Amino acid sequence: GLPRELAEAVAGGRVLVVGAGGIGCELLKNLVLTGFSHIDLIDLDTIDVSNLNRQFLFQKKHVGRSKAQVAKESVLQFYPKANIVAYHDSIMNPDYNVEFFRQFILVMNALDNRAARNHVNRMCLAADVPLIESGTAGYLGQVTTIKKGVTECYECHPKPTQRTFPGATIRNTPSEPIHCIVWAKYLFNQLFGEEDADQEVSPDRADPEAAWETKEWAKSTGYDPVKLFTKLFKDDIRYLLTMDKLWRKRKPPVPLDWAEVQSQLGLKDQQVLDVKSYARLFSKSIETLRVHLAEKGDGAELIWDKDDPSAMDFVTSAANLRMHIFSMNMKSRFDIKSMAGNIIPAIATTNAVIAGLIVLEGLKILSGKIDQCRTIFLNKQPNPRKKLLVPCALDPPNPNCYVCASKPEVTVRLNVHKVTVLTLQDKIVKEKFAMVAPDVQIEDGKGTILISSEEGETEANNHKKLSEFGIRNGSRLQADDFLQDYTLLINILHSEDLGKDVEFEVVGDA
Amino acid sequence: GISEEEAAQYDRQIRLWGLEAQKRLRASRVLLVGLKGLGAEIAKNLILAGVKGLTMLDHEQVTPEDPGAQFLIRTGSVGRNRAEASLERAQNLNPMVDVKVDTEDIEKKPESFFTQFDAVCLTCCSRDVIVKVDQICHKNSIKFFTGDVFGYHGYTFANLGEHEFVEEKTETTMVKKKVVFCPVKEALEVDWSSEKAKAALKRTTSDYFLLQVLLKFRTDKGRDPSSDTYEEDSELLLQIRNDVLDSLGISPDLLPEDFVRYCFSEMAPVCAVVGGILAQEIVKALSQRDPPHNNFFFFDGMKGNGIVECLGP
Ligand SMILES: Nc1ncnc2c1ncn2[C@@H]1O[C@H](COP(=O)(O)OP(=O)(O)OP(=O)(O)O)[C@@H](O)[C@H]1O
Ligand SMILES: [Mg+2]
Ligand SMILES: [Zn+2]
Repeated sequence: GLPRELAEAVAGGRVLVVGAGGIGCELLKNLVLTGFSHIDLIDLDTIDVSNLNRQFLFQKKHVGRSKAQVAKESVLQFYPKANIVAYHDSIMNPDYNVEFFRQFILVMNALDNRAARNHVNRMCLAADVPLIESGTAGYLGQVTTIKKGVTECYECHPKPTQRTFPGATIRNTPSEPIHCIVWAKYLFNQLFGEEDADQEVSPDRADPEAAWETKEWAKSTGYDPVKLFTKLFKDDIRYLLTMDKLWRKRKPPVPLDWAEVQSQLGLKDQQVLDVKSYARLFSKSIETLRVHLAEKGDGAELIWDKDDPSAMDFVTSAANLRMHIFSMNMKSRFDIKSMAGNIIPAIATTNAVIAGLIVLEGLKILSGKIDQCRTIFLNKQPNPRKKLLVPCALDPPNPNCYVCASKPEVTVRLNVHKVTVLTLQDKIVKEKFAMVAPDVQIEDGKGTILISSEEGETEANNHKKLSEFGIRNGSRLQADDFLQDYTLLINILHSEDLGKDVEFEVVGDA
Repeated sequence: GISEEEAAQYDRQIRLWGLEAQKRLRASRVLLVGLKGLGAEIAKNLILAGVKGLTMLDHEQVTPEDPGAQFLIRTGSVGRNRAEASLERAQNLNPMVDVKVDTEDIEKKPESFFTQFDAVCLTCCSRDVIVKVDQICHKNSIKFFTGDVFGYHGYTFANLGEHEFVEEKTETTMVKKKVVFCPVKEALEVDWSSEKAKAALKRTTSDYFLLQVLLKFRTDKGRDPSSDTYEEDSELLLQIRNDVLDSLGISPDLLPEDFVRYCFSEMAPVCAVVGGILAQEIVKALSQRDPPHNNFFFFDGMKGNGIVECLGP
């Protein structure tokens, strides 16, 4: 039983699950065992050995295969009846439009990143379908329901962004280990992956902190570890010493020579090796990486993945070599892996608890009792009132929300003479405001179009400063994302004295 | 010394409780009785966790309308022994674990049977068996756990004896601590006449008394309330409520007559919750890391409440 009226909706209602990881797997299992027969499952990744301690629908023999696919297959083994449709794809793909989402009576998120969760939040608001948002981290977890016009949305109260760093110190004055790691990850892209002006590895000779007066080379040398080494740990560090201003209060960097370096418990990864060892790791990882890149064809680019040994070896070694250069203690591969990949500890038990609460909230939703739904926090220790699981009532929509409000409007402060259309497109509209395919136009006479969703349309305006279009203090911009059916009015405030390494800022943010 | 494959496999949890804690888990053998809904979850959690070995004990056979409700048992097993019907899928969850099966009634096992396990988790057992296995475990320094699910409710209980563990609360300093649990017999027989008890009673979740009622129902009837005999079972449950609460000097009203509607059958979501908390406590106890809940855990799926109560002392 459920009873009738409930078991009915559960039996015919089509339900969507985004993500097939810790929560996803347990969710499918609980959905199926509770009575759900029509389930869509989407995930963009393949199974990995580290998934095996908590994603029970996957086994060692499934490694390398699609999470969504194998998940569907495993479930059918103890419930052959199940009507499951699996998608090995990103939920951000334009194919999953509002019409797609509107097909479901319930959507349940089981993701691990802000970008996709914000997108899903908007798709569900647009299709007006109930959305259960959930997350876990170590022993903690939470579950909440999101319903348009009734509760707050995922973005009604954004979460604190991750500590970002200025391309100045990462290139000229690193002080913390995390700085070297960031440097190593930039270095990876510059060499084997996508190139980005903000990820330059060479010493920035444009840093105001000290008065003044890569991909090409690397590939030409055939990715010679020795050549690459010398340039990044000898030449550049020495060329950095040119800016005498930089050092005079702190221990300056000490260059490293390939030949000189070569002349000198717990888990193996938890051990900190010596300089020579990390130089050998550097050389080794490059040899492997360059082969992978070559086997993908010309013009091919590699995408850094925390789970790839070589990719992780490169970052580990490059990072520790820079750390040493700056008199810092090096760190184990185990620790660098956590920082570089922003790895969140995970166990089966926490995910099982959350997936179970998720289905309980869904039953109330499909039962017409969304007013009995709530946010549930799973803590590690009982609170003063003896509660390990703390249920809190849902809050009504926040009129200040820049996403679910009737007429979204934000005011951005920036230098209209220094910010390009590309920065506006990538760092502000896409990254900051989480839009996937934006269409931005100026609110003027002819309705000037700055950015188009259609590939190859506004490619020319990309390097042009905003002012070149007549954008100035008081200007208003309308940003649209037709996929998310989201429209944001952007008020511009021209400011020249923003601050060090600050391209823009949202009036109101903390 | 764990292998390369295990390091890769447990990476995400080793980053959580450390390698040493994982090692103590790799040397622990657990006994689980009752491979129904709750038991199935706990089995999966511990096997994925990477215990040394796990012995699934159940003498009951898979009855009609049961396979498609137990993810460890294939739809084609109506009639086989639950434990054996679960072995294959359970073992595949982790080849590093020694998953064994036992088909004998738990109430006929000699104390020597329990001395091969570091922890014992009971499911679907009567009050007498729970008390019995707890007493046996105490004499042998065996960690004891019990839990069950009833409709939207669920509960777990632990008796770790004199349990010492390491808690990291600050570089991070690992402080050694010690908690003392009491016998399940004392936890199930609390005197509410005492002044100190009269004060605690008003802060105690009614789920404790709902547990008393269901335990007593499981004793008068070798079964738990069933949806097939709902009208009939509800009638008895209400009568048992009045007897139990009355024999404790507590008003029978403390438990709304409406409770009978929410404590029927085994709901998959509830098995997942209670099974996750129970397995979590077992891993904690075995790894001797982090403070274990002392000593009862009560879950109400209708309200979203997860409460920890200390009863018995
Ligand atoms: N845009 C997206 N579309 C579809 N699936 C996504 C998207 N983003 C993330 N996912 C999936 O969400 C799931 C999150 O699962 P979870 O965090 O529990 O495990 P994990 O990603 O495998 O863990 P780890 O990152 O530590 O290796 C992953 O399976 C991942 O591939
Ligand atoms: Mg992930
Ligand atoms: Zn909102």
